[PDB]
Amino acid sequence: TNLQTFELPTEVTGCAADISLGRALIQAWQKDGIFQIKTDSEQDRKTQEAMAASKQFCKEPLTFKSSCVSDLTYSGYVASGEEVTAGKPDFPEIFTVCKDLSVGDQRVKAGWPCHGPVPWPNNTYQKSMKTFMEELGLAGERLLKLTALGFELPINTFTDLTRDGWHHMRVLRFPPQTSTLSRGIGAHTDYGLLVIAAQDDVGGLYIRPPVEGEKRNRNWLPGESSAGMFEHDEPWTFVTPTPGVWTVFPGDILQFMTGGQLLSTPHKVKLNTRERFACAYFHEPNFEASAYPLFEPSANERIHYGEHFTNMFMRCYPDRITTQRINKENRLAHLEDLKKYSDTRATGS
Ligand SMILES: NC(=[NH2+])NCCC[C@H](N)C(=O)O
Ligand SMILES: O=C(O)CCCC(=O)C(=O)O
Ligand SMILES: [Mn+2]
Repeated sequence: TNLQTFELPTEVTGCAADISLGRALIQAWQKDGIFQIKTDSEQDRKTQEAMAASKQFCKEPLTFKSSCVSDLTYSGYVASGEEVTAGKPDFPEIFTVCKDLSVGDQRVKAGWPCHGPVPWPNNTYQKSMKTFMEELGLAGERLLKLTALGFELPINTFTDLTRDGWHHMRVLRFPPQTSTLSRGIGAHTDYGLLVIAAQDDVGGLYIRPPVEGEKRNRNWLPGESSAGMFEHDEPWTFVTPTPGVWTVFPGDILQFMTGGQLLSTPHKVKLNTRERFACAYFHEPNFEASAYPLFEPSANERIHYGEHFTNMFMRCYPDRITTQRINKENRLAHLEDLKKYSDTRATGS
């Protein structure tokens, strides 16, 4: 239950030490489902400033917080009890930060689902979150180069999918437990390549390590949602709050691309006796990228990442104005169109 902690090099070049580190990261994910990375003073400072901005925002009146929403992007506020996981409400309040695109961006003009501007509460919160996410992204890129090297793949295998990647962050406050219900967030897996997470001192995150012989749902398939799976079955590892680290675990895309050599780590949050702040960062493919099986070149299966993101956020927030506008304007049909008639040059000739 004692997690490994690694210091990452600032730049990953493919030298023997980098390859060795990648092997160790893979082995830690395969054993524990998670590891820690040590933060330097700037990484820590930016983490703490984000947490502080989160605490200040959550003290604002509910009507103000609820105004920070968009019918174009899922960025913005989620009230306690608003998100659904496995048919049951989750109880953190959240501020989601997706790619911040104004109505001047061609993708927004074209009505691409989920594309639009973050409804920032104020410009100091904006600066704190953007600074933090730029640091988190540098770490995500290092981790992806290391992971490629550990699997004996070209160093750019995963970073070639994350140019202009759909990176996003959930800035969370869990209330203290006030009723008989201890569920903070139900068991689930996240959707992209990596999850990098930070937490305060309170405690409440649990993760499920790989279990020999245990079948894992492929959450990218509509018939194999991972939400709720294993909720009440051991083993669950408590992620002990530890100063000076971020945690890292794989998301759905890494499970798919590695054919299950890595598993998207199931995790859940239990409410504690005090309110708890955390941030979860998602290092994702480009919205237009298609993930593919790395070890089965003849396999026809693919995951269109933006389609997976969109499907997931629609199931998280079935009644949100963003979802209503996707349904009203049939923006899922435009997602089918953009697969073949996009102008961004993110994919294709
Ligand atoms: N947007 C998220 N990453 N939410 C994480 C919780 C699980 C999510 N409600 C789901 O049903 O898949
Ligand atoms: O609470 C934490 O430690 C962060 C992880 C919570 C989570 O699963 C998510 O937001 O996707
Ligand atoms: Mn999660």
